[PDB]
Amino acid sequence: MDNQFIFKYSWETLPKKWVKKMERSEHGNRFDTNTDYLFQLLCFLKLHTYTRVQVLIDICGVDYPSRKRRFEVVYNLLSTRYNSRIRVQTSADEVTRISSVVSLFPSAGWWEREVWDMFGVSFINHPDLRRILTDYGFEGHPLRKDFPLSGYVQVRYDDPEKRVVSEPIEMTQEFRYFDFASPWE
Amino acid sequence: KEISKDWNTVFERSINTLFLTEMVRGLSLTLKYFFDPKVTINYPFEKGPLSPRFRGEHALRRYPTGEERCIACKLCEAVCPAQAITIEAEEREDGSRRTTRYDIDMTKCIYCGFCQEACPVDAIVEGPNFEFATETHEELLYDKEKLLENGDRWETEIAENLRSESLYR
Amino acid sequence: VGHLARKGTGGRSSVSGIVATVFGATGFLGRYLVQQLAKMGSQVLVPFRGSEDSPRHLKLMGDLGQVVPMKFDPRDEDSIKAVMAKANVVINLIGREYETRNFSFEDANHHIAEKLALVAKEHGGIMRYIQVSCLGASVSSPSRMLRAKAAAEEAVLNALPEATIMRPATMIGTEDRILNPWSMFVKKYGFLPLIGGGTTKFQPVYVVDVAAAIVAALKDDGSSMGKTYELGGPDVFTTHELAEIMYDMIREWPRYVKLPFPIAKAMAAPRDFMVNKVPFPLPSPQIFNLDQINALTTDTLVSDNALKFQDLDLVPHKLKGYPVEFLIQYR
Amino acid sequence: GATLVGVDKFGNKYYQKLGDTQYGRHRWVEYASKDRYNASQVPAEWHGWLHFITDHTGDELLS
Amino acid sequence: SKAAEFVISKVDDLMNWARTGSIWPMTFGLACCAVEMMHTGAARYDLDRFGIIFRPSPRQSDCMIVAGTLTNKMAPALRKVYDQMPEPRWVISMGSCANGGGYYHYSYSVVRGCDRIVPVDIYVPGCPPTAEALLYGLLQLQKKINRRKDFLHWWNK
Amino acid sequence: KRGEIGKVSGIPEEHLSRKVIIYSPARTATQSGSGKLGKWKINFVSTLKWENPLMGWTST
Amino acid sequence: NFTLNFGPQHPAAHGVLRLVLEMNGEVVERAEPHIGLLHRGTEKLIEYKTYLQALPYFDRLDYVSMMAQEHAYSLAVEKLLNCEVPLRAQYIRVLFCEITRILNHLLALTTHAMDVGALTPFLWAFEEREKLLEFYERVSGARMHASFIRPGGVAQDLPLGLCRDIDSFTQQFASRIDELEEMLTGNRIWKQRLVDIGTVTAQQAKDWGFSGVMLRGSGVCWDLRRAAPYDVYDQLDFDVPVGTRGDCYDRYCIRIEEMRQSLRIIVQCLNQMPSGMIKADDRKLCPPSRCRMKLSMESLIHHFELYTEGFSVPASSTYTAVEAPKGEFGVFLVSNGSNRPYRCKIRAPGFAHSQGLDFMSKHHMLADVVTIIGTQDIVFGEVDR
Amino acid sequence: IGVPPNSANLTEARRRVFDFFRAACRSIPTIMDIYNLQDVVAPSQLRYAISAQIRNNAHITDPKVIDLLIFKGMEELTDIVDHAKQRHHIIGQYVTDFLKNFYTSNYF
Amino acid sequence: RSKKSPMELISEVPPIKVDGRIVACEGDTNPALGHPIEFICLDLNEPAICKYCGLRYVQDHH
Ligand SMILES: CCCCCCCCCCCCCCCCCCCC(=O)O[C@H](COC(=O)CCCCCCCCCCCCCC)COP(=O)(O)OCCN
Ligand SMILES: NC(=O)C1=CN([C@@H]2O[C@H](COP(=O)(O)OP(=O)(O)OC[C@H]3O[C@@H](n4cnc5c(N)ncnc54)[C@H](OP(=O)(O)O)[C@@H]3O)[C@@H](O)[C@H]2O)C=CC1
Ligand SMILES: CCCCCCCCCCCC(=O)SCCNC(=O)CCNC(=O)[C@H](O)C(C)(C)COP(=O)(O)O
Ligand code: SF4
Ligand code: SF4
Ligand code: SF4
Ligand SMILES: [Zn+2]
Repeated sequence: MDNQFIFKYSWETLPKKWVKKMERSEHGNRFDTNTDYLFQLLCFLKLHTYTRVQVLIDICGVDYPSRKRRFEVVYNLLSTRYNSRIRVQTSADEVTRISSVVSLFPSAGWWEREVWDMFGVSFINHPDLRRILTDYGFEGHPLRKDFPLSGYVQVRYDDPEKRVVSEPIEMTQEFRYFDFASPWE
Repeated sequence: KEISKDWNTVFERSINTLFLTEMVRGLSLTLKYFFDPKVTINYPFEKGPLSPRFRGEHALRRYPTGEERCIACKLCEAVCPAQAITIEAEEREDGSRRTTRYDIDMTKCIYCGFCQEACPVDAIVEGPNFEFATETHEELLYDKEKLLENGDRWETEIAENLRSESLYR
Repeated sequence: VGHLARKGTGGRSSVSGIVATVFGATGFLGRYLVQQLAKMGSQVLVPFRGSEDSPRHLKLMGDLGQVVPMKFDPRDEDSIKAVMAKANVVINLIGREYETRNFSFEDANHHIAEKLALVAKEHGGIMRYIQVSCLGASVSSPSRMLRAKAAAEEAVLNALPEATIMRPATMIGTEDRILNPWSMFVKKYGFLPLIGGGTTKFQPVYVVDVAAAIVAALKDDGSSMGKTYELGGPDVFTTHELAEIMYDMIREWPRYVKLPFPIAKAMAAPRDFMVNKVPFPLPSPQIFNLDQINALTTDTLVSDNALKFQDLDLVPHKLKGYPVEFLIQYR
Repeated sequence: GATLVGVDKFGNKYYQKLGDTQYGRHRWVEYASKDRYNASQVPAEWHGWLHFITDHTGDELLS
Repeated sequence: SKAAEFVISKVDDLMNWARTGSIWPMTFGLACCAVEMMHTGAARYDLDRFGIIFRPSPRQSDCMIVAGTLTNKMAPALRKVYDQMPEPRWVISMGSCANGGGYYHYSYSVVRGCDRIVPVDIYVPGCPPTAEALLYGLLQLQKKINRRKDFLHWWNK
Repeated sequence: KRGEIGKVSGIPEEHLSRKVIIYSPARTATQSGSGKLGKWKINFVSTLKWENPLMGWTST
Repeated sequence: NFTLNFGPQHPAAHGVLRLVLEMNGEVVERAEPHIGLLHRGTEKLIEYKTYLQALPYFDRLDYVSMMAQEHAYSLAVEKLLNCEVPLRAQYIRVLFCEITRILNHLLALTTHAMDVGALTPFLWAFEEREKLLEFYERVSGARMHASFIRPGGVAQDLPLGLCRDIDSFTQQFASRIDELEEMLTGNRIWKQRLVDIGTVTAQQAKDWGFSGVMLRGSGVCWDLRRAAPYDVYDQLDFDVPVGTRGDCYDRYCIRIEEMRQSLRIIVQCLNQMPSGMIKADDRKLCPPSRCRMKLSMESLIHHFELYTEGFSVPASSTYTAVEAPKGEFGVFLVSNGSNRPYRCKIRAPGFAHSQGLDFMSKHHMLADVVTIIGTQDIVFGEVDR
Repeated sequence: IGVPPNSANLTEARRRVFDFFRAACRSIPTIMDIYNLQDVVAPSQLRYAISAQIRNNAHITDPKVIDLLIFKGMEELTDIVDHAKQRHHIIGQYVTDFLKNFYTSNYF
Repeated sequence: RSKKSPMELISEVPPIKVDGRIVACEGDTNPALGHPIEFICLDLNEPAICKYCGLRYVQDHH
């Protein structure tokens, strides 16, 4: 269906308290809702006849280290029947737990696990929530703006103990950051 | 109810599934390629085809007079996505802007050609050589003398490659 | 002083002006001494003589040229001087446990050590020199190898007065040459002969402790130069409970057989090495080494009035847990 | 040998065969030496001709 | 002992010829370099011509080809698999990621070179190396094997 | 004070006691534009940067 | 019940695959893949590099369809920048996307056949694959990781003799496809090793996010280049194959038909390709010609300022998706407004396909697991970003 | 099962702390006999080590921080239970001054 | 020969003779394969050195 038609219908049909912030543009229709109404909003968008969002594309995450709700998880959705694409995003925190959507879309389990791996945002009643991408025993969440690019620990082989061990990082050549940003912009 | 119940067609199907007609037809195809000429090439004597745009060994060209083309503009170092190029420069007593240390870590290099297409003087190029295979790691840290030796060795062909594709881009 | 210039945090990519020519680093102590040296950033040069793949397991220690293997010829004096040309410290560990059809006990230890010391003196740039001998290195010892070690360690002092001597005692490790053959021999047969008959006490030491002592002696330009340390373990073991502490993890069936000392030494030598000298590459000796039996005739405990670990403020590892843990792969 | 195309200062000789419509056995090298020949003896002038980079023989590329 | 020196020389030459004419590399390709190394084993740049056949297990493989990025989670597995190999045990580091960092070289989960886990003998650089580049690297490894007087060294020692 | 988020961040504990400087970088003298102002940054004092004794690269 | 683990080193499992699965002695009850062995860390690295320096990361994600990911990244940048592209650039981008589709389908089919046990089609498909890898090696430098597709247009113009050679290849590629298909479709072993294996229903594929061949295998006529045609695809006519019951065999037939459709599209692009410039005249994201940067002051200034600083994408955030050969490949850019991307999440199609292995391998036998792995065409560069 | 929602009060936080400590103890023998270590370390001292690690964060006041710390605790415990952590990682991980700093480096 | 570095090798090339107040230096005879064009005012009695190539231009007249 037409992008503006989704805009008008969804804004009129949806309960008013669910959507805190909403945006219409050519880039994509956006529904910024609260952290606790996310499950209900996703359930409504999944089952309603006119807005049949059946497949969840991915669960993203953006770190803004300048606001109280540092993280922002983004839910990209797709309506195969009506050929539309809606995007729902909420705000998170280092300690705030956000309800999972694995019950609706079973494919969201791995995306939620990787969001927890990268940003450290826990998900409520998520079955088997654990690190998926980083190695075993990893400390810190790499995709936060705080995490250094090179990390904190290295990996090498030590001969006294016949195994591969870990040390604090010792870079042979530091990452040269080139500051190309210029005024008049 | 998928049905093929006809007196004539049951005989036709029950023979194909009994005398291995599909197997024989797929078997006789390989024998066709058994007698066909092969597509391989003996590598050490015959080399595979390449292109004038091939991305291989880094080389530091120089002017036909004998002065090196590199002017320490440091565009190659800034554009290099892998951050493999390190440059140090100072003004010689002649007053010319030249490099003293221009070393490329060929183990970080990704052979993308961004450095080659960023030079305003065509100082650095990627020659057609693809046969490094050094036995030591620190031999792969080219250090502005290996670059110039490569440029001298491949100049007669790098110049031809550059002049052939200069009409492009 | 002038050398040992610290640069950055201690680690792989650190810097330390301890560019060293460690001789015999392809052996048992070498893979630990080089690891200790390169772990703190100091460059090390590893001169070898055999096949070029023997020291390739040492290149993992450093960072892009901190471990440079080089080839020499012990019979040629010029090459062994060339390998140490760009060095400010030399460590010598060259020594053979047994006879060789090309190198005798005197040639392997005493003559090589004398040549190395003279070459180092000629170079003039070796600020610290270390030559390593064994603990029971008395000149009157019946074993031929110990006499060669004594001659080498006395000649080194005359050649270089400011040359430390390190004297470990039957170091044990993952590929050591006193415990591994025992477990191997037990695996095929399992009766585990005791040549000495027990009650031959000595002090085993952990090889990592030996390497730590050597590197600490390198890192202190003080009351260590010229001194001859006597390295030893924390406990006074003997072959019986040493065999027990070996066998406990090995398990299966424990069997002990006692061989009288004189008949054992009179039987081991003829079968192993008394007349077979035609083939140059004669098979390496098993635990029936002729001189290892003679070395067991007297207790090799550390002298009470000599230098120890406590004089160099480090503690030995307890030879009951981690140091012997490598026997799980045998069990 | 359909055609022999030039020689080299190192002694390795260069041949050429022309096919009809399918690639294969177009141009190769006969190395002068035999001590494993290091697989890299073609000079810069003849390197382009061998890899089909340029149609110039290589002796012509020197001029 | 000059009379036998000919015998030792011939034995060494025969042993080196045997080890060079039949190399059975073990494929450890785990990134896009594995695709190029797979093209190398394909019909065009035939590896089987040079006596090179890939093995599925390390217990019967001569050398090991590390082709691809070596992350932190895979380095223990690489070391473990390298440990279960026979005496010759050569290692070839194909690709820019394997032979020291790579395009990434700055990451929480990338080992800056397979030479920090296993001792590498031949470095084949390229991102990704051409099949001809891998063939040249294997020829260089064969040349390295020729420089092995292992019987002579045993005799002299 | 209130290092609970620091405790749960998982970063090595020895790096939680680092002294940092907070400032807004000033406009460069060599340029007259003011398009790089008003943004604050934390300045960890990464003073120790020695030189690699193989090629002169700056290690850290 | 015992829980043995995979990790074979030969390329049967495409390498870098660790699979811990529990069986009931002969029948597998639950397979839990352990991804992360190839997590290079591209998502964190993109943020530290200019919009141009980050392009070659997209070659290293799905390294059988190199120009498919570059297409998605370039389209995302263009959508954020609002930059028009000349027709010739669009046509050549479509042509090379179809070539990537052919390459990826060939590689997937023959690795799947190698897993099953067939060996001959693998070598034939690679002797075919070289003839397109050399096409890649002609337009740009590298055979595999060709940074040919830039955000503005393409990197540089096609060589003079490329079109004739591409047409010559397409003359016989159909007969080569028929020769490869002769040994697999009619073969009775191939049917019995694929029929009734890994059945996925359309509702269940939609739930598990199986966009791609795994979706069309289940009877859903969902094609991203038909539903949301991005480049010049309305002009090109092609058919979208749809399976009847999706189980490891209708997917294979769909891949055959998609190879033929890609051949048809390549022929159409060759016939209909116009003449004109290849890079947009905006000159904010496209560099000047080498003859102009050495003659004109403004051109040299632009070259200097875009080969170091790069173009600055205005502050916004978009999600773009293209029909990669594996499936729906999506790049989600968040633009800070500077010359470096603030966040670039990459929606790899293989992630959901590998996630869906657990239910697809339910109550199957062990030999019916390698065929499931092969039939979904998973590569771990994209799965582990 | 699934992740618990949250803890409204500190009493629930203390209850979760006690449950995590109890579960870690009931999992202490399996990690004793899965890493093949019996005589090197007795099971008693690991209890004191876990108690010290738990008591380390005694100054935390926010219930959410307590919940997330406990969740990280279960994650680490579950990682240790499986044969996934490297060998003897656990035993290594779970075991005036001015002149001393001055003689080493300028950065202390 | 290789014992002559470009420093002491570019100085052995005699300065170019040209008429007029300024001269345009492009490096190679093909403009696309040289350096960016560099107009130099050769008014002083010393030869005017191109900053890219290092070639020296001097005024034949006067
Ligand atoms: C010239 C010298 C050559 C010497 C070598 C001999 C030729 C060898 C050629 C071998 C080439 C194919 C080799 C493939 C090996 C594997 C193929 C096995 C496939 C198979 O077993 O198929 C079965 C039928 O095979 C069969 O039934 C095979 C037996 C043939 C039966 C006889 C057929 C005609 C009978 C007429 C009798 C006339 C005389 C009467 C008086 C049934 O396949 P399915 O699984 O689909 O079945 C559904 C039931 N579950
Ligand atoms: N740690 C211990 O158990 C004891 C140590 N020691 C002393 O410490 C040294 C190390 O003990 P160990 O580790 O058993 O020594 P090894 O038996 O391990 O061999 C040590 C090194 O000596 C080298 N070497 C031997 N003969 C010659 C030679 N003729 N010319 C040149 N190099 C030679 C070997 O090189 P290649 O392998 O190439 O021959 C080897 O790398 C002993 O030699 C001994 O002097 C004393 C008592 C016991
Ligand atoms: C092999 C082991 C596997 C697991 C290893 C895990 C090791 C780390 C364990 C987790 C570390 C954590 O911080 S996770 C648990 C963190 N929870 C807390 O720190 C609670 C704060 N303290 C209090 O509430 C009280 O003071 C209290 C001290 C409880 C009682 O004292 P009182 O009653 O007087 O009040
Ligand atoms: S871009 Fe070219 S001229 Fe500039 S510094 Fe690099 S090599 Fe030298
Ligand atoms: S090819 Fe690319 S990675 Fe290599 S030096 Fe040039 S710009 Fe850097
Ligand atoms: S060298 Fe290049 S192609 Fe090979 S694994 Fe690394 S990034 Fe991929
Ligand atoms: Zn000029």
